[PDB]
Amino acid sequence: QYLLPEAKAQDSDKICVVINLDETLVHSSFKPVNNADFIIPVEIDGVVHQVYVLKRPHVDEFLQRMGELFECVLFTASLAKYADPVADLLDKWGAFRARLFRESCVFHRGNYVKDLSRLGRDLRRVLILDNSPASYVFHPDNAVPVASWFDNMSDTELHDLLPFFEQLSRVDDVYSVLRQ
Amino acid sequence: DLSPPSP
Ligand SMILES: [Mg+2]
Repeated sequence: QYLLPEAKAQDSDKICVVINLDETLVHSSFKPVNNADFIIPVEIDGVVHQVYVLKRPHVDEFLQRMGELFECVLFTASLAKYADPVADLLDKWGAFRARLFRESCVFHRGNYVKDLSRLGRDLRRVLILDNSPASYVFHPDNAVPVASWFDNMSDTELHDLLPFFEQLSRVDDVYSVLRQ
Repeated sequence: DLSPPSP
């Protein structure tokens, strides 16, 4: 059994992109944040705590365009009790065709690894967007690096990455660009 | 610690 079902007919010819959440699209902490974008109550050991969520700049332009260009998949090492509410609020266009959480990761030498071989997709047509190069140790030639984001509101990386994803969305084999 | 490298 693979992590993903068969791609829907409107996704089948597109490239798959697995997209990280924390420090890629949003940043959260339990330390109170003024003027947060979302606050999500998250139960931990039977006590609800408020998780304060900041949206990385340009993330709506990014998700909205990505969902057109790709079969986008949320793939995070966090628990669904936190990720699903965040994703529900972020994904205003249905970009994420599937959601994969910590239980879908592989623990490898102290690190949760997104083993792309388990998605059920030709790896010539799979990309991973993740701020943590450890997340894609088994598939470095599938990766589009992105710097970890916390609160810098001057950041523009999601904006700056789009014309490159525009190119990638049209190739037959991502390795022809990323070299493998 | 929301998405942690390690538990
Ligand atoms: Mg991350």
